[PDB]
Amino acid sequence: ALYEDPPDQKTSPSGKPATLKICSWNVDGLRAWIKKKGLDWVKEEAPDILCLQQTKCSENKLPAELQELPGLSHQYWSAPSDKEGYSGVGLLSRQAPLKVSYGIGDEEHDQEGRVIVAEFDSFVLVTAYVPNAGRGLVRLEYRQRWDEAFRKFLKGLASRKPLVLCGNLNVAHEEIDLRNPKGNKKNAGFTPQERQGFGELLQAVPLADSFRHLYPNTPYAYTFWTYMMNARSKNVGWRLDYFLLSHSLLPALCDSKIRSKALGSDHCPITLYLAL
DNA sequence: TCGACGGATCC
DNA sequence: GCTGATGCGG
DNA sequence: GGATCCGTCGACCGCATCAGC
Repeated sequence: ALYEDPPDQKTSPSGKPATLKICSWNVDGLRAWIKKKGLDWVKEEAPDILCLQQTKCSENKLPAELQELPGLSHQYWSAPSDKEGYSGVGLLSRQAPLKVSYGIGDEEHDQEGRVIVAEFDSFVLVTAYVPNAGRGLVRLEYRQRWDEAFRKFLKGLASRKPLVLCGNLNVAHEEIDLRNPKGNKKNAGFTPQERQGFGELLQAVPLADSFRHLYPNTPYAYTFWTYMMNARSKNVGWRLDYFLLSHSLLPALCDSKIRSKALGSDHCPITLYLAL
């Protein structure tokens, strides 16, 4: 079935107006995504913070258009140490952060340009491109090690400041989170190991799944569709892109959106409204 | 994500 | 710059 | 022995690389 995202709720559970708009987008090729009008859609949407994953573009080759975004003037990028065209993430912000960090503090997990950490006044933002378990599950063993290291890192962070985590987490948590759960239990992104990892991450940090907390029983809400088989036009998709929040931020939560109609990638953008 | 292959089983 | 092959993705 | 039924498999889309000029 096809999905319409409900209207943006911009007031908190206590009616505070939203003060912060964060958009996350796994662009799957920054240069292509710009040619496909992605920055235009970003301008229409006008977020305070914009997080990009799977940029596949080293720092040298960053397009010029990115320096024409004055609402996102503070810009940070991470590319793999020695794998061109692969992975990559960016964080662009209206206001400068207090401090920015790359990686999670673990050598084996910090070589593929997957994590940027931006500390602001009242919270810390992490944007992440989690490793795919791979076709045939070649990297499932690796992914389990990452999941544990990432969880351990996020727990540390959330013990010092309220934490917002966004990006492609490369798992559909539950059967409601993808169109074809039955035929995907052995495929990357819906293995029990990946689902267990996600569950443990929600419990251990702890974090709440912003979208599922507001729409706990809403089916067919996905952030990714394979380019093949006309899957997007059939809404045969997976929810892979999340905003996970520290529980303290839940009364700051105004809404968590799926921007289903924005084209430019095999992921659509997600948007988070907080009253901070 | 399909649809095509089997091999398997049941009426 | 252009072809043709390969890596990677969920 | 004709149909139906499940695991298993291999190709499609798209972006960016690399090898070779």
